[PDB]
Amino acid sequence: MPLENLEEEGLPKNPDLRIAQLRFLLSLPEHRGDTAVREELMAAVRENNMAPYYEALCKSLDWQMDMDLLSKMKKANEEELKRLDEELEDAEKNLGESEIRDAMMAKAEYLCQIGDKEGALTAFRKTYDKTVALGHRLDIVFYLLRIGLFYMDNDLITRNTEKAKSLIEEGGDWDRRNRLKVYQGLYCVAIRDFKQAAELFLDTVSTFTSYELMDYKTFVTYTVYVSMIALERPDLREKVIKGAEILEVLHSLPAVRQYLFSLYECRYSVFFQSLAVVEQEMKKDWLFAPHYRYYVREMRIHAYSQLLESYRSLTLGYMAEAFGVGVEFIDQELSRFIAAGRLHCKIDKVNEIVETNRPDSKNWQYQETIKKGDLLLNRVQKLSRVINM
Amino acid sequence: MAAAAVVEFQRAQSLLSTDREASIDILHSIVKRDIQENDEEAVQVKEQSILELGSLLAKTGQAAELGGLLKYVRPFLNSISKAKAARLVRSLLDLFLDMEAATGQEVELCLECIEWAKSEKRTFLRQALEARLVSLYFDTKRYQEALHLGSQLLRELKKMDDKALLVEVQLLESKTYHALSNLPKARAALTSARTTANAIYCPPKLQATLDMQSGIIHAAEEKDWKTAYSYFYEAFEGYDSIDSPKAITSLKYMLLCKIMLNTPEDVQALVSGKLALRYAGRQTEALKCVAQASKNRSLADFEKALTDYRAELRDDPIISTHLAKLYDNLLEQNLIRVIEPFSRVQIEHISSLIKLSKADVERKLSQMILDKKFHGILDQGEGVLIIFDEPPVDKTYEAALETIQNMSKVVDSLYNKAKKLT
Amino acid sequence: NVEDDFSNQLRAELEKHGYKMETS
Amino acid sequence: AEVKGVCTEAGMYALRERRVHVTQEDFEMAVAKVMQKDSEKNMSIKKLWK
Repeated sequence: MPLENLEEEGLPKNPDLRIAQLRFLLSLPEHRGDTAVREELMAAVRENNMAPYYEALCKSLDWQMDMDLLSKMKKANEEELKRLDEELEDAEKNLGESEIRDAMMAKAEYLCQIGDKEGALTAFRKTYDKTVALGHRLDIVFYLLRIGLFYMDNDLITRNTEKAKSLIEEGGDWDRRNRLKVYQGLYCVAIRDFKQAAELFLDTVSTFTSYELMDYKTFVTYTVYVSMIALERPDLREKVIKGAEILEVLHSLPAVRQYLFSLYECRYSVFFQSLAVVEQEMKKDWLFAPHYRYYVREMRIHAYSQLLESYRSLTLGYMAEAFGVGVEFIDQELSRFIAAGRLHCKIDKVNEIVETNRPDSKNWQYQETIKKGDLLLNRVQKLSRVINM
Repeated sequence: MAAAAVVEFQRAQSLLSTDREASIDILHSIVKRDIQENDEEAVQVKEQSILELGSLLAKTGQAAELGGLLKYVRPFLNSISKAKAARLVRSLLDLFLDMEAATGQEVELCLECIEWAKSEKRTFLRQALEARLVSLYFDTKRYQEALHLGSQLLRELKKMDDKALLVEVQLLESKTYHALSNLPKARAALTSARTTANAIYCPPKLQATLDMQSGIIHAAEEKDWKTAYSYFYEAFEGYDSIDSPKAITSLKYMLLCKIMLNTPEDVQALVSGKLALRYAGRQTEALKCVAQASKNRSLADFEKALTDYRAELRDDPIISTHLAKLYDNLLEQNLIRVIEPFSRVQIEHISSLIKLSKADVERKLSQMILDKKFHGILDQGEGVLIIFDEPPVDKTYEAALETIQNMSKVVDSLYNKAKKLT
Repeated sequence: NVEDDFSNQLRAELEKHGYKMETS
Repeated sequence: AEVKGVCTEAGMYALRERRVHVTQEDFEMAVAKVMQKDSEKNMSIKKLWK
């Protein structure tokens, strides 16, 4: 459910339409009692303004904190503090297992709200430790994970998702599995591995019905953006376009649906202006990516690939119009992209052929073998050197 | 009170004879009447009153005023407060489906209803309404809303109860799933539905729904044509009596099984008199034109039938999906014959042979390279299609590639223990 | 070093809408 | 044995669905299927009685 908060963060990250989301972002810490925490979440947003608060500036677009946001925070910590103490007292009276862990979570929330991040993490470990069912242990990891995802600090997210996945078969906490599927996909977007996200998301929709987690419909929409970015058309074709998920929702999909339709129609002018549209509505609406530069390279390389894959020759004009990006730009990107060999092409600009060496040929299979092969020799030498003396 | 006399009767006639203007003043008397006052005697008058209201609604000639009148069906149902209220509902549902009172007002009235149903009345009445809601949402193509509702019901009870009416919700859910192109969730649902069906206990309308769904899953998805068709024949005969739009679909579907099987003989026989002539519309000719196009091996004939016939083809979601699957397969079969020499066949010579147009062939080939549904490459710079010939061994590179990747994993393990030396 | 693609993001979206008309 | 049978039977339905886990919808269906079959086999005073 708190997945909305991540959508607020994301849109300002690329500096375009930031203005409205900045305000909406600010409102969430009042409720929570998160004043201090906000500065930390602000960090994730980076490459745009997020600095102004009641305790800071009021000059830039990002929204001022209320006098009320501050006061609510004072209330919340007092109240949290009161709950923690109260919860322990009740624990002495009755069962040890359930009651005590609930108490430690109160302590972690209290430290997490004032801003003592280190303090919150030692407390959170305590929670995990205490003897209760595995099912109950999972419930406690999901809150910290969401919080972790917000800051986009990598370490926190790794730990939680990884243990959470183990427990499912062993406990038999299949019921928890539903929240978890969505949670695995969040992790998967969060590292610079959009590849994983594309396979992960598609699975997530079919196995999900409901058990205390964000709507079904929201995921499907999100599935399309990951699916396209990572996957090439034959994989994409089977999975989403023939598959159930995208069709059932129908509405609220047009940016993404326009992409799939255009790609089917195979008129590349139409696909490229929809690339841009799905980049602005969907892709920038995610905070996710520990280096944004990787996200941009993958969307351009994918679209490029489709155009080049279909044709061994194109005239330069058809290719250049289809992209809609500059001579300077096309060239500038192309030099980086070719090295990888996902494109594997070259531009005969003076006769006007866009030739493709073919990423399905002998030239390709060689490029990979050699590239891996040479580096392996250097490695045998480093191992060999240690062993003799 | 009124059940087929006085105020309600007068309204029936007024829609048919005069104008919609005339009906409005009358309808106000009927809405007022329905609220807590009802015919409480189960000696004819009562079943006639809900029924007469169902006939005014699904008369139709639909307009906003009539929608408002539909919202009242629910207090009329609540007032009855008996066991007999459930039978009345079952009967009522068909009139609505054939001819809407209005699409937007009905979906909303049903969502409200379910809450009432779970509480005061029997699960027999609950099961019946859900089947209307689900059918309603499906045509609207809010495929998700229909499935979400149906699934909510199933989840609440299945602990020891199945009923014929409960199966019907599940039949309609399978139909929605077929249209998305997903067989698993539908197959699971089919089972529960056929089992209560085996021993007849149902009016003709339920029987036809059970027959029609079993048929869609068996025809395209599972791919046994003999199995699909057989159920369809029953479904038509059942459908024809109570229904109008439903019956239309089932007859086209009969033709559809046999088109994929690629026999002309069966298609032609089915087109002709069983009861077929009345429901047979423009779409019998769409289905018939596509069969000839598959048979003949002309792709061009096919594209044309889709374009012209399209509105009807599109409306039932199930039909569209089926027609689409049929289109991708036809296109692939026909290409293989022309391309087959390899090398540099010109896009134009193949185009003529294949039975396609110049503009269409270029586009079809373009899609296909990416999909690798013929393993060639299309050259737009020269205006030729080249097909990839067999090359010399890839095998040599691949064995090297595999060996080097395994050694890289090993190297990572090899270094760690080595640290001990230095 | 740092990828020129990032700087390219803002510039590439806008270019697309104009370019298609400008050049064939 | 009947309770063991309900859990197992539930798991089998979920696979059909394309799931990897049971839902409520499967779990409740399983209960029904094991018990009615038992009651059908065991009883034989029920022919038009109770």
